[PDB]
Amino acid sequence: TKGLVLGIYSKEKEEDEPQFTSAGENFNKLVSGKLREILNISGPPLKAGKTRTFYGLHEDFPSVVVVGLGKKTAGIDEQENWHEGKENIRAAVAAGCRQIQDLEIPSVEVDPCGDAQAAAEGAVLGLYEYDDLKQKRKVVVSAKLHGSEDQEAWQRGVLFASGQNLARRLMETPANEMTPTKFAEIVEENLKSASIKTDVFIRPKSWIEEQEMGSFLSVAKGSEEPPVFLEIHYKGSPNASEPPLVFVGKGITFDSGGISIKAAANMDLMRADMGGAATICSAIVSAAKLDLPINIVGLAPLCENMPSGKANKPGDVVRARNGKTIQVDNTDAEGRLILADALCYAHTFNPKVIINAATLTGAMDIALGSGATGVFTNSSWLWNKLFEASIETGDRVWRMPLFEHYTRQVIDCQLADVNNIGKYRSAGACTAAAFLKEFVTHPKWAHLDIAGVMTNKDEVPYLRKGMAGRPTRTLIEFLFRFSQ
Amino acid sequence: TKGLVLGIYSKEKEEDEPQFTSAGENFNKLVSGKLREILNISGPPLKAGKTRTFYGLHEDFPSVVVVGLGKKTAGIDEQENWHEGKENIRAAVAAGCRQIQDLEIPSVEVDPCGDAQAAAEGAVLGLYEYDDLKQKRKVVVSAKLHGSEDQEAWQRGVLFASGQNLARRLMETPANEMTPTKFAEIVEENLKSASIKTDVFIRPKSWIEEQEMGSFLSVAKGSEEPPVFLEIHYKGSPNASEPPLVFVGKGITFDSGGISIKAAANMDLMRADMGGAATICSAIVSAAKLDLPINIVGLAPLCENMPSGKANKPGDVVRARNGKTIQVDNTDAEGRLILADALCYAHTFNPKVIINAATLTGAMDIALGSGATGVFTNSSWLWNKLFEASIETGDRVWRMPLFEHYTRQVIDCQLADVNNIGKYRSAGACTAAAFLKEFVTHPKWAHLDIAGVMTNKDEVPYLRKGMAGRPTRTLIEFLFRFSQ
Ligand SMILES: CC(C)C[C@H](N)C(=O)O
Ligand SMILES: CC(C)C[C@H](N)C(=O)O
Ligand SMILES: [Zn+2]
Ligand SMILES: [Zn+2]
Ligand SMILES: [Zn+2]
Ligand SMILES: [Zn+2]
Ligand SMILES: [Zn+2]
Ligand SMILES: [Zn+2]
Repeated sequence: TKGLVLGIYSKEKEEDEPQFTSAGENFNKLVSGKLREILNISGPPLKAGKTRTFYGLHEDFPSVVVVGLGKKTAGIDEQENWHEGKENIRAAVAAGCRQIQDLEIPSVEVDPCGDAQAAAEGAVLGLYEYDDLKQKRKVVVSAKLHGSEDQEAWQRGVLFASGQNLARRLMETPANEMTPTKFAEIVEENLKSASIKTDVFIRPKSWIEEQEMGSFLSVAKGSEEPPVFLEIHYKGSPNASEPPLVFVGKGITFDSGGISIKAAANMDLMRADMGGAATICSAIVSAAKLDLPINIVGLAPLCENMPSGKANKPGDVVRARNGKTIQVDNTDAEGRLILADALCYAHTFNPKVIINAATLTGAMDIALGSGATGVFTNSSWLWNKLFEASIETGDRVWRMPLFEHYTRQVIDCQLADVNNIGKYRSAGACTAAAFLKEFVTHPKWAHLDIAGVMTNKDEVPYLRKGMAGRPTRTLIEFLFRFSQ
Repeated sequence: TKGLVLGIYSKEKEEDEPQFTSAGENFNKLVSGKLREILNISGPPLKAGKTRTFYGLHEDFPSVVVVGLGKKTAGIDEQENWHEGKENIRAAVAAGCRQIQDLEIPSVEVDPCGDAQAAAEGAVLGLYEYDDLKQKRKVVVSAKLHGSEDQEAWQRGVLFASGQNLARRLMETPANEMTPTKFAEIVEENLKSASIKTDVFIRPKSWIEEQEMGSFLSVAKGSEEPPVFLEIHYKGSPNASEPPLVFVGKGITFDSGGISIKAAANMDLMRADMGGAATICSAIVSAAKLDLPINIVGLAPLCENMPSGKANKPGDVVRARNGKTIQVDNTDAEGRLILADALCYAHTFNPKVIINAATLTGAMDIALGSGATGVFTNSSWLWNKLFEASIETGDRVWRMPLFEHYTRQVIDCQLADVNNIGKYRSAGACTAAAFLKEFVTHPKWAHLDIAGVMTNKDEVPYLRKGMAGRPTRTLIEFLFRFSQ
């Protein structure tokens, strides 16, 4: 019928037994001490992230899963740059919820564990799974807050997690289904359901050609799938003339590499080469659901990178919207090409800040893996705001260098103004970022390379195996704090 | 006979002509305005790093090379994390000196350019070249300060640069000449010439075996070249009982990869796989020449990594000095093996701080290239001291993450306590650093991965093509500031 997830902390030295949360101690009382008695009989105490299931304790809750929360007073961890307490909660709740799902129970009530937003994030992120195309599926579990106190915190958590889950769905979906047009239509419907203060323009190829986006066009032409330039507006500020914050996302729905073709091994993961677009767009949908009082513009060039009789050829020279020429030495370095045009266009909105996200380089994954998103920025103020936000969400960011040293390696070019791959193979993520800087004149610009946090195997406990949707929540948190 | 290098700044808006330095304006006066007149006739003004040669202006200086210094008031660059003025000076002076050398002039007098230490660094770093083994060599140039004002600043610069040049020589020298024993003997003689307050112990294999350094021994055994553990003491503090700062360096004189053999292409560069040892040792020699009032200990395990009938075999399990077991899954991840033992030993000196340097991973080069040295540390205080020092020297450092997320990938091990390569190929430099942390219990430890700054092609203007010796000067500066 209905399941229940309860938390218990690790025992502190001067305590006689590990302490339950408020909901845990109360439940124990409701069942006349039966919960504590059975936990004692079952064996060793529960450590952070571990779970244990007890049956028949109450007629309304035939299955009760107790989860280990770790140390009660865990706050900000200086070594890890995150709030440890929140991370323990998200992981423990996800584990509890999955045990309830394995038991095939359709609904679960969750202990707020001293921080309802984090508990909600663990349940919602933890239970997610993309199974639309399978006949064999797990039971759909409805998770709700146990109790009626602090409902707003719980709901804030569901909102944040739902935002990241949308990014995951968009990324996980096979490319033949998640085409440039389909992605745009899904985002449009999600933003419009979130708020009536929105405008969406799924700009077609003719518009792209009118905007002189020759760099973006050179990439798209190799494929038979039509390209689109997604532009979204969220008018949340009281003053309509208030300059917007602009977000830009790389939307390659599928990257085969083009003529500079990729190796077969694990190339299926390239259906998520639109993760940049998925994360910034989901962040705008959430900000819109939250009705944040700020104006926001989202831009996402979308297309496929395929080999054919009309594809980009190594050595070809293309002209960006701003007139700069680019020598396309490697057709698989296509993200920086489409972003050159999107970033130029971003300046037309005379924005307050410009933030782009992209699953850009294999070098970023080699650099930091899934530990943190790499952030390249010309503004320490901006770096600090993103960093602070990440400490709260736990979806970490780490700063990478924007030095002229790297710019030199991309402007040293045989045929044009700038080369799309550096002279050397060293510092791939840094030279890619340097390339993007040639298309930015704004004082507050940040580039997020999310190639390393594209997927999850088991690094983040509360995310099942698959596309991660990172760092959506950090983006939402940043916008939230910015609006205040 | 004698050459002269003079600097000129870029013209500021309200100036009528670009301004010479004090020495430049004075020289012009000595030759009755002849220098300004010829510079005007020659054409365009000189920009940062550019040079122009003028002949017969003075009987004592038949060749005068004027160098562009860029903007006079260039101070700390917030984008680049360095003092721009100093960088302009080092590069301009190096260029001037090389033009004098191409002219085959044996001696040059150098303009202090408003910062004699930086001018000296440019001349000394700029003229260096390892040519001991060649019949064809360039003329040996003696560079001296032009004038007698601020001689201490000039000499400080020669000292710092000479320290980095020694590291370059040690790294550049072919491995058949730069063996573990030879390296130790060269370092010993350099430290002893620098100060009488020193003790050096070139510990032999029997000592290594007594110290139970099974991890370090497993690497060395594959080669016929005897291993040595270099231990150096600099007793500069007034109080002999004052706890020392300990430096540790990876000293692989040649890395073939062992049974997990490297590819042939550019493997010759592996003669510099002892760069970690070269930099920390040269830094201690310089600190000793400077008679810094601090106690310092330097530790450097040295050996070759070769394939043979007795070499490390993939899957073998070895025991570190501290008793932890290590599964050697890849024999080419040998630096972390030798460092495990050296870091354990470092704790026996009950140090104030522990700093190790190593040309450790190819992943670090992929991460940041030669832009900056990667620093992994459990102390933000320590990170800040190294960072501040680097701003002054221009030999930059950039912080990398020490997260438990990476530790998990090395302790997940089939046969032993820790695995010498991670479960995944992502974040190579971070997992290597995590591996090292398992052998450190100190509160102030910093790991410097210098694999990306091992060589110079043309990135650093004042260093000719070859082994760079980075980041020696940043290490010296750190020690200098620490002693004050
Ligand atoms: C590893 C990937 C993120 C590579 C990236 N798709 C590049 O455009 O090919
Ligand atoms: C690129 C190199 C620094 C690799 C390093 N010598 C490892 O032990 O093989
Ligand atoms: Zn997809
Ligand atoms: Zn690509
Ligand atoms: Zn791509
Ligand atoms: Zn050498
Ligand atoms: Zn190796
Ligand atoms: Zn090595």
